[PDB]
Amino acid sequence: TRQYPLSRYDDRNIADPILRAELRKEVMLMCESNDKNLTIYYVLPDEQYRPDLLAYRMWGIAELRWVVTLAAGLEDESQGMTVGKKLKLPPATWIREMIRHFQYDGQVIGTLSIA
Amino acid sequence: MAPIAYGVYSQADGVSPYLKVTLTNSQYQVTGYISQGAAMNMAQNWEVWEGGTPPTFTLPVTFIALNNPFIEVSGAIAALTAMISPELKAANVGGQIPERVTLNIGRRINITDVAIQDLSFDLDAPRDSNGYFLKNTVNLQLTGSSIYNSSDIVRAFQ
Amino acid sequence: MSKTTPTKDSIRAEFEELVEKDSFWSKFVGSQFVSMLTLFITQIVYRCFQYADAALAEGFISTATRRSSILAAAETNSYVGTKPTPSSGMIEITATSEDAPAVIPKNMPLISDDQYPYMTMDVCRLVDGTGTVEVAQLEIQEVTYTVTAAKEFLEVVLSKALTAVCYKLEVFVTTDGKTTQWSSSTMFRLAGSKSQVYVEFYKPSEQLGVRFGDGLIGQIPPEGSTITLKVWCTNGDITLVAGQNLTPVDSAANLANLISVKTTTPITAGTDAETTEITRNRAQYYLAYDDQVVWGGDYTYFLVRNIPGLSWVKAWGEGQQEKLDGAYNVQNINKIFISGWHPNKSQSELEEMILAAFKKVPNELNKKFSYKEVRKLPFKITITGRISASLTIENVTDELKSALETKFGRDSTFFDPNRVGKYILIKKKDVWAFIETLGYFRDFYLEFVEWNESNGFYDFVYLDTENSTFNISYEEE
Amino acid sequence: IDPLLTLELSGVKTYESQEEAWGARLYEWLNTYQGEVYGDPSWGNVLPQFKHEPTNLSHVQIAVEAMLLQKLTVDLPDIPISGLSVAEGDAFDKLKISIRIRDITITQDVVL
Amino acid sequence: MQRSWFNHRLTSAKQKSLLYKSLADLVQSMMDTFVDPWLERITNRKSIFSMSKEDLETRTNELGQFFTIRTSNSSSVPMLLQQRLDEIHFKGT
Amino acid sequence: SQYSIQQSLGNASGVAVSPINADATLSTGVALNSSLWAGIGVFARGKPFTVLAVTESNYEDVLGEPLKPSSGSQFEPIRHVYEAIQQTSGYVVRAVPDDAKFPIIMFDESGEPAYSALPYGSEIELDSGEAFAIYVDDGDPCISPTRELTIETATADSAGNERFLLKLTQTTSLGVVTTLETHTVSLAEEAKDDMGRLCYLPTALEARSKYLRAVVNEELISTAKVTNKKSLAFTGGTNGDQSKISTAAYLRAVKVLNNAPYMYTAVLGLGCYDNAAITALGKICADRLIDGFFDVKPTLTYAEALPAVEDTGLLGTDYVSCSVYHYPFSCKDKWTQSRVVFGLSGVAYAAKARGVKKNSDVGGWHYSPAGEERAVIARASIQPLYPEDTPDEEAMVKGRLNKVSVGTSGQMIIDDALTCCTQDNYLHFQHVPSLMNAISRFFVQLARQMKHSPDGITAAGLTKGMTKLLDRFVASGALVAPRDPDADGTEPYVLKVTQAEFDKWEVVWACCPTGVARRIQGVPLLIK
Repeated sequence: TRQYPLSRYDDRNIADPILRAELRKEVMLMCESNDKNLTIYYVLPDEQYRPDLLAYRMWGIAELRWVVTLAAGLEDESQGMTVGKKLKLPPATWIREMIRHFQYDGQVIGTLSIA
Repeated sequence: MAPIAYGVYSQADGVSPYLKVTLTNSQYQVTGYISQGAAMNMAQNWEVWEGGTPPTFTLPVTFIALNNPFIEVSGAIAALTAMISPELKAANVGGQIPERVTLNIGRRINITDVAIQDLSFDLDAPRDSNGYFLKNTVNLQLTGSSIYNSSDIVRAFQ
Repeated sequence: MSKTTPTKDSIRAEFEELVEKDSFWSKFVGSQFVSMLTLFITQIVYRCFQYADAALAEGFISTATRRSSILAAAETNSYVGTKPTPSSGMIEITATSEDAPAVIPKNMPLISDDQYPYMTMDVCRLVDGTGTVEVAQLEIQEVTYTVTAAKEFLEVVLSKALTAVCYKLEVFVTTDGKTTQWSSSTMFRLAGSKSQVYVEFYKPSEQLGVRFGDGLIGQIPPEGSTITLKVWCTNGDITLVAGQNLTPVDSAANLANLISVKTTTPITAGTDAETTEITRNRAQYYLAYDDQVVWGGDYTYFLVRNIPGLSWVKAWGEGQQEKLDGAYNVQNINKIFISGWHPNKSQSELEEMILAAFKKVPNELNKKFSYKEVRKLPFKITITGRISASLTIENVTDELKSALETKFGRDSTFFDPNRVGKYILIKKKDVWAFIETLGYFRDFYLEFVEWNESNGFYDFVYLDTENSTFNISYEEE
Repeated sequence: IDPLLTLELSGVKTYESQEEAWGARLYEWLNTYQGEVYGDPSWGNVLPQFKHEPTNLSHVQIAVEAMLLQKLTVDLPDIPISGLSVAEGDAFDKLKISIRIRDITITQDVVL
Repeated sequence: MQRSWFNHRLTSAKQKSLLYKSLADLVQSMMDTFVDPWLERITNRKSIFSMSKEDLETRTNELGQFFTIRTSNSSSVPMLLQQRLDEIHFKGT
Repeated sequence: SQYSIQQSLGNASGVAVSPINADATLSTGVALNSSLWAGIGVFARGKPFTVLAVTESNYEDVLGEPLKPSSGSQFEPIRHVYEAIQQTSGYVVRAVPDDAKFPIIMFDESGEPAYSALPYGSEIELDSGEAFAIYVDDGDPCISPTRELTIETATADSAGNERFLLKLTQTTSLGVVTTLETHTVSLAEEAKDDMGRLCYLPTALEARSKYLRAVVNEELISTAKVTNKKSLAFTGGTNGDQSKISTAAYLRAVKVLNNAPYMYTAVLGLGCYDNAAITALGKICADRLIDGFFDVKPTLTYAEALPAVEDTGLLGTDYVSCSVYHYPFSCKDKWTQSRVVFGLSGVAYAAKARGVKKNSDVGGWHYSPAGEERAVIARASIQPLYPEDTPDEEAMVKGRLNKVSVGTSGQMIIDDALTCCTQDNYLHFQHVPSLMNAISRFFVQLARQMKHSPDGITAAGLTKGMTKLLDRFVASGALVAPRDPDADGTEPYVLKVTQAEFDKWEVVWACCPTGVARRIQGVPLLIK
């Protein structure tokens, strides 16, 4: 039959490490920005091994695991992150839209003035 | 453990647990009495048999404010209207639903997914000194989440 | 060409219309009478037809799917598929009482918790009550046959279970108290009575058996003589984990309480029966391993593949010697000179191994083969120039010498890189290209000293790495 | 030789012995708690919810059993539920949950 | 570089199981032996002083061997390159 | 926390799960209390010469695992119990030959241990030495698994009496150690726990302990002390040989089963081929007014199996309530997938029980053990022993055996509904004699209920009881109208009661039962 395995969630859908790099750059900018459209929640003790566990409970998807990993700056899940750290999550559809734009026409990125 | 419950939820009523109707969801529970007038219907469509229809339920329940009206009548009706009322603007557009509740009957017949499609009752019953209702008879109309198969239905009873 | 026959509903239809000929029985059509008789005749013709079709289909080599069919194909191809082999290994044996004999012989069974018979193959010597013997899951099933008739290639077949689990077979032809051993031998050669044994055979009833031949192909046992068939059987792959105790029985049933058998050395890595298609493919392609050698290049290739470590091997026939010499030779008539190099072997050793392989492979006619001396032809290289100061002259010299001996030295693998029986001459361009690829040069110039050119037949040209001149300096100010 | 077991190792290769196979699958479902499995931490038994409630609060017990059964069903639609039974023991310290898919009647001793 | 790292998303009985520790520690050994040294070298590359030797002479010979000093003081190689790179602003003297 | 899982339970509270091992068993169920069966068998574990009320909860546990069919002729009982317990419980009796011995460990005054083994039934005595001893009684030779004990001190009693805790466990070959009990006991005769639990050693052993029994010197108990001993294993235990069982053991089992005051509605052969045992079981069935499910040796062809019934000697009017079967086939093992042969007795009893108890008020025994309503077996990979040989129906029915065949759906079906009654009278059917047995049993029950009562009301009570019994019978449909209305009309019952003296009420009762057309015939005819 006609079947192909894929999933339209991976931020790493972009094969360029450098492009993935600036992607995580601006998502970090926004996350450690104090924008109100971000979530307001601290750390859980068991998040040391499983940072995406909170992502699963509040969203049901593990796609936010790299988001929280870059938010916490963890070297490894073997080490833990301090409980109570300020953690911020934006609406997922917003990330979906930005990545959609970036992988169809993520050309100007910064600012478009006029055609 | 379980979230907040309303109606004759505790055993302090001293009534047979079997005769109690129970509805439960992730955050609300309502317990009442199996009142007369209950009915159910399942059917299908044809013209050559075309297909079937989901289960239907018509459950009238009577509630009595024996000791604590606030938890037994007011809170009960509030939870009921919360459940029937579709919450589709709870600042969570990524998943808003009208919500469905699970029904337990006779403590042994369980309907995992049923939709409270209709509710009605009367508010003319006498009240207390504060003013909370003493009695009500709330009739409910319920629908199955799908046209359940025989293998789905017959093997769900105790 | 091709064969066709009309379908069932068709044949029923024309059958009923032709039986409708006689008016007195024509109108029975439409009744369950005619339909039942019709379905009966159609089912019987269906059986005969498509079973003849299945027979002709199975008549082909690649169409065989049944185990019996594919084993019959293998027997016809004179090959036997890889039967399952039980795992073998070590087991500890302890004595529980003084009555336990310190010697436990081979040829005794051991009963597992599943009564899997564990044959012993050695003599267990209890040292202070502790002994060991080689143990593997095997059983010996013994049957016998009596010579019914003196028919050439008389058939003696076995049962389905025996055919299924016949890991090994032993045939003992016993006459009036005199027993000889006969084995299964294929690939018949040499005139006269080659041997006095049986031959293999298979029957599509999923049965294996033997054929008693006559004349110079074996001999028939006399009528009334017995043929004992001892079949070594097993269950296929066998898993034996350390930490279990056995239950010896029969002659050792009374020894079971006196002798404890303890699993200490794990026993696994047995074999099973592989897939039908792959067995068929293996049978139909195993004929490549047949020693079919038909040219001197084939000889050289086979010698290379049979003797590891050969630097190179190459033969040169009468025409090759003729073109080497440039003139007619009265001696170079059907004579082939074979040369080669092996770093670990001398010319005499090479000739000895060549001759031994010649005896081992009896495939020649009207051609003589001799061994040709291999003449070493070393040559030196003088490189002159300067390198960067970042490099060390001594280390560069060492590395270059190592690489040159590896690639184009006296013990290099460049002569026969592919191990196909070839010798490739070492060229000045090749050596200089090798050193350029090595790339330890900055500004250098190369000269070749005592370039002993090799004909490429038997002369051993190689770079004199040890005596090479390395005027390496530093690209200074 | 050493045989094997079914607890997270193997009952049978696939569903040949249907009902015991489903019972096995449910067994490795129920032998796991939240936060002890990747991908779906909610997967498995939900003892962390229904641990140690008062044994006599029949409303909460029926609520928790209903929710657990519905979520395990929506989790594994292949195996629907036929019979769930809750039976107290000789002492107040023992409860038994008996689940049968019409024949299996496999029971586990729980404590509240 | 991980101790009992498979001790967190695993039920305790299967943690104390016989073969699960076998698989866990074999794969921990395998990652230790064939993924981590890349992590160590990249972490060394992060710091000018931490860089492993191979990285040091790699950065050395990327430009060319004529721009360096053939010294055996490998510990000094990082600082020597540090001065060689920060001197570019004052290297007319 | 919820993340931790333990193996044994002491003071800490947690949820445990099964360990990772190589083998495991299960047995769960609830008692029937409806209709029971009894029979002698040889199994694993369990006390020899002992009755055991076996249910779905203990069938695999206290009877041990099934044995290898090629390991002697002891596989018939295990197959029978396996096939029967899945639907019905029983009162199975087990005994072993004298060759079996159970082990024992003795603790002297200092508490030093000594291992010994004694034949089952032998009583151990304590001399001047040998302060006390503990012997295992479950029947396991302590070889698979092994029994270990760990003993140390513990907190004292409210009276301050020194107490010690000991825990028993079973350890498998692979090393899994599953505890069975952990109890704190004291040497003090009046040792009472704060719960009021007695901590006296022998009383504790007999009451709470279930696998080990202890003998203690009553004169050295005061001077006895305790020691710290860990994982003490019993040695010398042996199950003995079970292939050959003495007729003396057979008759001992017979008489203890006779003396056993436990209800059982039927008796099962369990594959025994001892002729004397079969006859004893037949006479037990006869004088207890029950049904029997005997079987003949499957290994014999039809020609000699037909005389085998009177060769055994169970033909006669005494053995009228029993049935004898034959299974000339070989099926596939459920575990070892081998050619295994065992009788149809357990499944036949199960079919009869389920059929009779389909009815809820009193049950119907008028059901025929033929047809696929009950006679559906289809175990696995059936293989006829003698495919060419076929049974002879008329000689079979004359011999009063039971023959089998295959139905359309491939199930194995018993195509007979007759008992072992030599005479062709109506007793030679199967359901009808069971009908009389059931009605007689009910009459006995009611008569005993009304027994020992002052006169003048006894007649009225018995009449009312019989009338209501008749009502239940006509509801059940067993009581049907007479075949011939010329003599008794359509009224199918009669009852009288008379008196002889101060005692001896003579009651007489006759009834019309029904039938299920054992005589089988048919003839369609033509019209042209």
